[PDB]
Amino acid sequence: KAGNWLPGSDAPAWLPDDLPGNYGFDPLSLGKEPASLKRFTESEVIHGRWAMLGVAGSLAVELLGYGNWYDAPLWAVNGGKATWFGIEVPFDLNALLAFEFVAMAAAEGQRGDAGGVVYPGGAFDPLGFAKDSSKSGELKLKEIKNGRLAMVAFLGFVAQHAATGKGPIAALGEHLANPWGANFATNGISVPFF
Amino acid sequence: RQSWLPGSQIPAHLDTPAAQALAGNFGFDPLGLGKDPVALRWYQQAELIHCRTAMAGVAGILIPGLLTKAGALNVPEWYDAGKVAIENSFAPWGSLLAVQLFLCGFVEAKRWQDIRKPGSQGEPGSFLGFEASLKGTSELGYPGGPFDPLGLSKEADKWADWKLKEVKNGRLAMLAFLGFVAQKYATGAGPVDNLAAHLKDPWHVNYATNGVSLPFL
Amino acid sequence: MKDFTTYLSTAPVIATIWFTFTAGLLIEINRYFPDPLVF
Amino acid sequence: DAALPSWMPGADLPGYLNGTLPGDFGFDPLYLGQDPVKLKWYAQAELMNARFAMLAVAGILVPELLSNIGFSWPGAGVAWYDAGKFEYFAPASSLFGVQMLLFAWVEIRRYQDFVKPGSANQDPIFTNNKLPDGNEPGYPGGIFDPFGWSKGDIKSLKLKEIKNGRLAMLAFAGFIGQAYTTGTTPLKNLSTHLADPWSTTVWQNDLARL
Amino acid sequence: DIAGLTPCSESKAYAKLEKKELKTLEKRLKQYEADSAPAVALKATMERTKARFANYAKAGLLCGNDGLPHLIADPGLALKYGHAGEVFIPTFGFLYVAGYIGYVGRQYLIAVKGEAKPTDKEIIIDVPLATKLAWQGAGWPLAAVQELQRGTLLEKEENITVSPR
Ligand code: CLA
Ligand code: CLA
Ligand SMILES: CC1=C[C@H](O)CC(C)(C)[C@H]1/C=C/C(C)=C/C=C/C(C)=C/C=C/C=C(C)/C=C/C=C(C)/C=C/C1=C(C)C[C@H](O)CC1(C)C
Ligand SMILES: CC1=C[C@H](O)CC(C)(C)[C@H]1/C=C/C(C)=C/C=C/C(C)=C/C=C/C=C(C)/C=C/C=C(C)/C=C/C1=C(C)C[C@H](O)CC1(C)C
Ligand SMILES: CC(=O)/C=C/C=C(C)/C=C/[C@H]1[C@H](C)CCCC1(C)C
Repeated sequence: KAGNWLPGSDAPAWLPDDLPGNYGFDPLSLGKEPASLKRFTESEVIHGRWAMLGVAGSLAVELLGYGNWYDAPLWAVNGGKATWFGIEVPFDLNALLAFEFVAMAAAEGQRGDAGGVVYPGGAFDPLGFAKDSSKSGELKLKEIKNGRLAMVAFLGFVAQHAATGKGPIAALGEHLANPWGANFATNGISVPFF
Repeated sequence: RQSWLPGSQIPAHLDTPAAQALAGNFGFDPLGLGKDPVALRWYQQAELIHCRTAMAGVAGILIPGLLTKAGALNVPEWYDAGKVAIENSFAPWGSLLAVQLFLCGFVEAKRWQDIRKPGSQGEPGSFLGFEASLKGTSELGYPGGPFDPLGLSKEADKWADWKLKEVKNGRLAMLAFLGFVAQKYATGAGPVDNLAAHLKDPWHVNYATNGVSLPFL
Repeated sequence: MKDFTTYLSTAPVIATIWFTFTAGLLIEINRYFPDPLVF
Repeated sequence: DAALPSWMPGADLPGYLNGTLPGDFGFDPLYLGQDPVKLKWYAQAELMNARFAMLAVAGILVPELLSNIGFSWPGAGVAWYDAGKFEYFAPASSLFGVQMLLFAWVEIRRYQDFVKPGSANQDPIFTNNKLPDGNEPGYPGGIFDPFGWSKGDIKSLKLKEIKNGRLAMLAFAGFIGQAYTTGTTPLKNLSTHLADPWSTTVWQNDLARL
Repeated sequence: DIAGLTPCSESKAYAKLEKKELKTLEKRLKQYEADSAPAVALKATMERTKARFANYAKAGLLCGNDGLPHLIADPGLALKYGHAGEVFIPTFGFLYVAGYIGYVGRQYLIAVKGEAKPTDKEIIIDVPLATKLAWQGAGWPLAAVQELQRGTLLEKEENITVSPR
């Protein structure tokens, strides 16, 4: 296990030690059954990968001056054209949903028909970064930890946006300009008595 | 043996070992609605649901009303909060009630199925892996898993006392809401305002002075 | 007194007392609430 | 039911108070400490409330006492209850959030050590730093006692701590009562009572406002 | 409004009927003195008439072409146009009292049925048991529904006498 989430507390007896990112954090005992634990493990890994891609995309698009992550589908609310890296795109919302739905359905169907494979490798690992199983477990710990941080970061993005209105990069600069005056307590909705 | 009436004949159905296992057993059943063990179990579930619902409602009425009296909040009266909240809203009351009925019907149907068969909600391959956590404890109406995240029900020594603080308080809340309705049809003001008006002059402002609760006087 | 109470517990005496009580209650209700046609 | 000092000489005190707890005088007419688990929780609650009220009474009395003398500083004429609407370097909301997070961390650490003694005596960052193995809930020791004052007569010192805590709790309740009735700072009420104690009493003050 | 009827508060025949009743009462009152018992009785009757007409018009009743009120028996129309107090609420009130009396009588019969001489308990009413059951019958719908769900409300076919067909 990677450690203990709560010092002094004993880890649950149903969490295997060889599991990547095992911190013994399960106060609700949701992964009590091994069948549910396997599905939740694959779901957590997939969630972390998608969260990493989403956080990286939001930060990149906001740091490149192409608007925040919230103003991304705004071109299809009032009528416009999407621009990727400043290059015009001739696809409308009606055609984008069709191609994305077809491609995602085919890829997800192929992935789910394997019986819940979490670490496929092979075609998805052309560089061979996991050729030996001795170091494969160490990188899995980094992967699940980065995914957990990415999920928390995306939750923070959505929460800070709904609480203030500014984007993640715009909120960071505002907090760095006025730390005591710009935080979660000065937004006005986190603490109603203040 | 604690009783709701010292000297009164406690019913035989309320003296069974199973009936005494329930929290807040004071031998109160003048109509004999708990003679049938199945009926007693169903009514025990109903009392628990009513206690929790009444506690949440009375809390949502009393706390914002007490904060409104001070400068903490500006929440309107409980009998007028519906209109004010639906005025500057995003949907009419009909659409909101429809979504509410759907979402409440799903969970109440699951709770009903678990009442009919305890632990039946843990059927494998039925809730995307979350069915295991949907099985409650040995006592009906006291589930674990997603509910009770702090895990305060694992210590048995306080468990028997914890339930006593849940039913009794709930019973009080059930009467509280009743008062909230009666006072609404007797004084025309809110509960906090009625409390303040009574504290101003208790010897002349009560239910025997409004002329509604005592028409013969 | 046991025989007197048993006689008062017969069907005609009980019927008389019960109907007198019910009739009196209905009469007093209509007296303090004259002409009730609706709720 | 022993030879320990009591709050009523000759009275039949309850048997669950055997003197193990500090400041045991057998005072419980409502029998709130009948349950051993409830009493175990109430001891920690009393100790925490006692130390907090001690810090409160000290922080209420010291600034007002220093303001009445030649000592001067920015917030001197402001009352203890009027310190909330003061111009600081940061808004009260930000400070409230910061203290809530810090108090959450330390209170969770204390709770963890309370449900299991010795389970939180290790510094999470530096493994070498730690607290002594012999420890009880509510009495941390170690770095919390850098001068080793607890190595002496711990029983008398614990009795002093609980007695001072009870006195401070009563004093803070009195501060609240005096602020709600008189509407003036506590030291002002103390000086008012010291000028003429026969006519400056709670009965006289409350009868005048009736 | 409903079925071509008009509210009693806006019906001319309703007001004419009230004026007719008050006119005949006043005409009968003119033959007596002012501080006599028949005059006070007639004035009380007139006040009762005024209060009755005012209360009927205040209740929102629907009057016809004859000036008399009409009742709405359809549950939809009653709950949609504010007429539930005519025939809906009294219907449920009678259902509660009817099932109340029926359940009290049924409980008394079943209780005295297992005794040595039930006929004596039928001609000579056992006042303590009857009073206890009368006070306990307030939960009659709950007890009846619980009895129906348990299957103990009805008797089996084999235990009931029938004709030789
Ligand atoms: C005892 C026999 C009985 C009879 C003969 C009627 C007869 C009638 N009912 Mg009805 N009803 C009854 C019992 C009865 N009801 C009971 C026991 C209930 C309680 C569940 C209802 C509750 C009820 C409602 C809620 C409504 C009616 C309505 C109606 C009227 C037209 C609808 C219809 O015929 O379909 C039979 C009625 C039903 C199957 C109940 C459901 C309502 C249907 C779906 C009609 C709703 C569509 C729409 C509103 C019709 C109006 C068209 C136009 C005038 C705008 C009609 C005169 C409707 C009406 O005229 O509103 C004032 C109305 O909305 N009833
Ligand atoms: C325990 C009393 C009792 C109960 C529960 C019933 C129940 C029933 N009767 Mg019945 N009945 C009773 C007494 C009772 N009856 C008496 C005393 C008589 C002689 C007058 C009748 C004569 C009778 C006939 C002719 C018919 C019924 C029918 C029916 C059925 C239809 C519902 C109905 O209301 O019909 C009507 C009810 C009556 C006409 C009489 C009601 C008399 C009172 C209200 C009942 C209680 C009186 C009793 C003195 C109180 C108990 C005292 C005790 C507490 C000390 C129903 C199951 C019908 C049927 O055949 O089934 C489908 C039917 O045709 N009954
Ligand atoms: C473990 C446990 C157990 C115990 O016992 C109990 C409890 C406590 C319950 C627990 C916990 C839990 C949790 C924490 C959870 C969470 C989760 C999450 C957050 C997720 C997310 C997750 C998240 C995610 C996926 C996300 C994703 C995202 C994305 C893709 C994005 C995208 C995008 C971008 C790029 C940008 C643009 O402009 C827009 C868009 C297009 C939109
Ligand atoms: C036991 C017995 C048996 C024997 O045998 C006989 C006898 C005697 C009869 C008996 C008795 C009985 C009783 C008393 C009962 C009662 C109950 C109740 C009261 C309930 C309530 C209950 C109640 C409840 C739930 C309540 C709930 C509430 C709520 C949700 C609220 C809500 C709200 C809010 C928040 C606010 C807003 O603004 C408004 C609203 C929307 C309004
Ligand atoms: C919205 C809708 O219509 C349903 C979508 C359901 C899916 C993709 C579930 C797919 C699988 C799962 C997890 C169970 C085994 C077989 C599948 C195809 C991998």
